[PDB]
Amino acid sequence: QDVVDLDFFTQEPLHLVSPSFLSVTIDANLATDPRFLILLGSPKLRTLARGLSPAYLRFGGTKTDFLIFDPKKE
Amino acid sequence: KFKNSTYSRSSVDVLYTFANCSGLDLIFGLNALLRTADLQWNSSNAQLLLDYCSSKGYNISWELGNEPNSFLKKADIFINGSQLGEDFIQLHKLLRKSTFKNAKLYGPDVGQPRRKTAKMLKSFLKAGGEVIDSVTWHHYYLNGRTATREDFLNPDVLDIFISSVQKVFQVVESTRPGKKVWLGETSSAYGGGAPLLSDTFAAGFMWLDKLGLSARMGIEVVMRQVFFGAGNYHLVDENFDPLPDYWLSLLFKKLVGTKVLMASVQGSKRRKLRVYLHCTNTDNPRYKEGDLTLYAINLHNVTKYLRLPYPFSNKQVDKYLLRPLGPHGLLSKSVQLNGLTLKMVDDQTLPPLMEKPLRPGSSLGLPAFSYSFFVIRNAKVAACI
Ligand SMILES: O=C(O)C1=C[C@H](O)[C@@H](OS(=O)(=O)O)[C@H](O[C@H]2[C@H](O)[C@@H](NS(=O)(=O)O)[C@@H](O[C@H]3[C@H](O)[C@@H](O)[C@H](O[C@H]4[C@H](O)[C@@H](NS(=O)(=O)O)[C@H](O)O[C@@H]4COS(=O)(=O)O)O[C@H]3C(=O)O)O[C@@H]2COS(=O)(=O)O)O1
Ligand SMILES: *[C@@H]1O[C@H](CO)[C@@H](O)[C@H](O)[C@H]1NC(C)=O
Ligand SMILES: *[C@@H]1O[C@H](CO)[C@@H](O)[C@H](O)[C@H]1NC(C)=O
Ligand SMILES: *[C@@H]1O[C@H](CO)[C@@H](O)[C@H](O)[C@H]1NC(C)=O
Ligand SMILES: [Cl-]
Repeated sequence: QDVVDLDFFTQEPLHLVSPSFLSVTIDANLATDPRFLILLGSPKLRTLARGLSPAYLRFGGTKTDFLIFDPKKE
Repeated sequence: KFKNSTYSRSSVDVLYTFANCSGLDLIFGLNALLRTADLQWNSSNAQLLLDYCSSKGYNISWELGNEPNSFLKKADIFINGSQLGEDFIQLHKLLRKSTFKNAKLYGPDVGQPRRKTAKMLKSFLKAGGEVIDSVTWHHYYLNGRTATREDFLNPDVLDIFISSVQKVFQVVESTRPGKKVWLGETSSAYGGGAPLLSDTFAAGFMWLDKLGLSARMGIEVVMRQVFFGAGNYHLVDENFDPLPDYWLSLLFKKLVGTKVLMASVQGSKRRKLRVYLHCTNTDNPRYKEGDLTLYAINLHNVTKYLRLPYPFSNKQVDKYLLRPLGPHGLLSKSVQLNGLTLKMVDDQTLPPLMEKPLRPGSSLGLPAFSYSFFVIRNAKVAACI
């Protein structure tokens, strides 16, 4: 038989998650792609991203530790 | 395998404006492998970046290092947790001297808590825990290179996540009790994802289960690897089209609130039928304070029918059942919501997410190998007001 009874605990919240609980990353590796500006400029991608707001966007990954800021580069 | 490369002011601007225009909060990972002859962190490059960001008025949160447990393998440099902790203290002093003196700092972005990683996290938190705002760690279930379809559907694989979470909290509660714990990078499979699996409907069992368990167990934020990128585990592909996990994520966002409750199955079979319960998201215009959102995963090969308990048995329920669009079944990259394909309306417009109202008092139908959200209307749960 395939009918299942649920039990619910509803007396008080067991935990409180952030409003940004479901957040996302962009991998550091993407900033080595020649077309980074085209990619993240996409209005379509921004629309998709807005849908997950509020959220954190974390920029990082393995390449975090092999990237150096160079203020002169174009 | 890892060479140094540089990034520019332009790149920083691209990233910030993407986040800013999207309503997202940017967390930027700084390079921890810049070292003095003493093996201290050399902060000079981070200083350049901080000053630049300050000068543009960018509100940004910071991390330092990624998977420092792997530095010996990646770079032949070993940095112990104590030293890393001192490096975080130095970064925190720079932030306190910056234009954004209250900017947040997260770390240490360790991998999952194997014996050696657990010891590094422990010594890190003893040394640097006072200055981090949340503890970050990473989790992947499988190696993408060898992952199988069967692994994506296996509750014994899903269940391994529980033990990693418990180990992280054991370390944190022994050192910095009460500090928030975040999953700072997570996905199905590492090595960029499992080909033909991590970008499909079948990926959603892992994603939704991880969300459910994370919320249930006290994790405050989960960061999905990756929104957009070269790996198979992307939410959005290289044509800027959303994959099933995007649509799953959007539904979760719209329906699932911040207050976590609990559901379980009376039977106690409890492995292939997986159930989670929160208060409904109060920003959803359709629903009101006191409503509940149940979400469920059915990894059986037959339909299961769920019965709600008193006093919710006769309430109006809105169903949001996700199924793949054929012919590729679980390996599909397209999904339907209550029988309608989810697709962008145009480049600026997400579709509406249409509910299916059920007959009051009916049992909740959950087909084989599927997941669904169920909003219980007028539930009037005092804990959710
Ligand atoms: O998908 C590709 O484009 C791609 C295909 C290559 O085959 C693949 O190389 S691999 O098969 O030899 O691994 C490579 O994968 C990239 C991946 O595309 C990229 N993400 S992105 O968004 O698409 O740019 C990135 O992801 C990694 C994260 O940066 C990193 O924080 C985390 O760490 C893993 C660690 O890498 C992993 N080793 S492995 O990747 O070599 O297999 C280790 O075993 O687990 C870590 C997690 O620890 S934990 O489970 O204990 O928590 O995830 C990475 C990830 O693997 O996805 O880089 C990868 C790897 O690039 S590479 O140069 O190291 O090979 O590109
Ligand atoms: C840190 O790095 C910079 C640039 O690479 C170098 O010139 C500087 O002397 C270093 N600082 C220390 C304290 O070693
Ligand atoms: C950690 O590393 C530092 C810097 O290399 C070293 O001086 C210190 O003794 C190490 N701590 C432990 C516990 O080994
Ligand atoms: C479900 O799983 C079992 C595996 O033991 C199989 O024998 C059974 O026929 C399957 N049912 C369906 C409906 O495919
Ligand atoms: Cl079972």
